[PDB]
Amino acid sequence: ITNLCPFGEVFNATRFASVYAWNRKRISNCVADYSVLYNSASFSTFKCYGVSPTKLNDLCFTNVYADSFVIRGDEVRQIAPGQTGKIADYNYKLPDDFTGCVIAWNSNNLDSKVGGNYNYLYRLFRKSNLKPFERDISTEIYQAGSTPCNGVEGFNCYFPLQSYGFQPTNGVGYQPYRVVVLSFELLHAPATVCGP
Amino acid sequence: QVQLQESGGGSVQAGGSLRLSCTPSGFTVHDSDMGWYRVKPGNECELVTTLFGDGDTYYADSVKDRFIISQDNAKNTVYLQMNNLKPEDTAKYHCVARGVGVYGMHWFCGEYNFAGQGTQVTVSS
Ligand SMILES: *[C@@H]1O[C@H](CO)[C@@H](O)[C@H](O)[C@H]1NC(C)=O
Ligand code: NA
Repeated sequence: ITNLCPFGEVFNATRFASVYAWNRKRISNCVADYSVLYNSASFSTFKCYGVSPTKLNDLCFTNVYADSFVIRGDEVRQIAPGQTGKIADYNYKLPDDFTGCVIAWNSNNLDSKVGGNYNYLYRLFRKSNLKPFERDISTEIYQAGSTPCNGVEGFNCYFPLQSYGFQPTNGVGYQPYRVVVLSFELLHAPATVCGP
Repeated sequence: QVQLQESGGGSVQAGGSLRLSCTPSGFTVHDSDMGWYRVKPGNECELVTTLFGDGDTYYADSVKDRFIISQDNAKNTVYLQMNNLKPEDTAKYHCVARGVGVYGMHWFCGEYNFAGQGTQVTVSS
């Protein structure tokens, strides 16, 4: 464990995932300075659960996972234990007993465009809610009624994904926010990601 | 089945006006942000306008204040009022549902967008 953990490729990526197809990166065999991130004035959300951020430099884990995606600013509240709404329900679900940190910052300057950027998607329809940390990238037509759809969109036959419309003069609740979720995994197995 | 029913184009003298009407079939104007592209001579695509969810509007700099987008939810219709037309406005105008939505994942002018056949507009000297 001499390498510095490769967080820059996650936090500084040019393009982020759509939330329905959220990205996961395993972090291992490296030294992470969590305090430097935490004492970054770069984040408007930095919320930890089951761990102290001011103590994370003291701890070793087996693996760390860094999940990332874009959502609306008024949806960042959903990326926490115990939440409901279309993001928690059908896109990205934390467990009630989550151990980890939720990090977010406004990305209007990168992710909005004049005329609207519609390349970021979310799942609007699903027969049931996601379980914690589930990922669903399927695109089957959602049968909202009792008539079958036969692969054709129409009345009560919905393609299940929807674009966000991010344009620069949106109010801040409708602006894009980049999110990184750090989860901390301790197995009965060596422990490869340490603080300094 | 999903489609756009488009009307109101054709031929007009410079300085005249037209009004385009666009009515989705199999979905509604509430489902996505509505707008128009236009395909100018040379297969030159340009975003003309969009009515965003929040009620704000985008216009291309060359059409601002001459063209007005409006929407009547009860009629499931979006409108493009085209005043004081100019020869350089000549194009095939395409109503769009911007982005991905209940009508599917489609493309127009290189981006996510659901279009249909469009309406030619020809502005003479
Ligand atoms: C991302 O880039 C900024 C700008 O140079 C840098 O200061 C920051 O530390 C980077 N973030 C991470 C996680 O390395
Ligand atoms: Na709309």
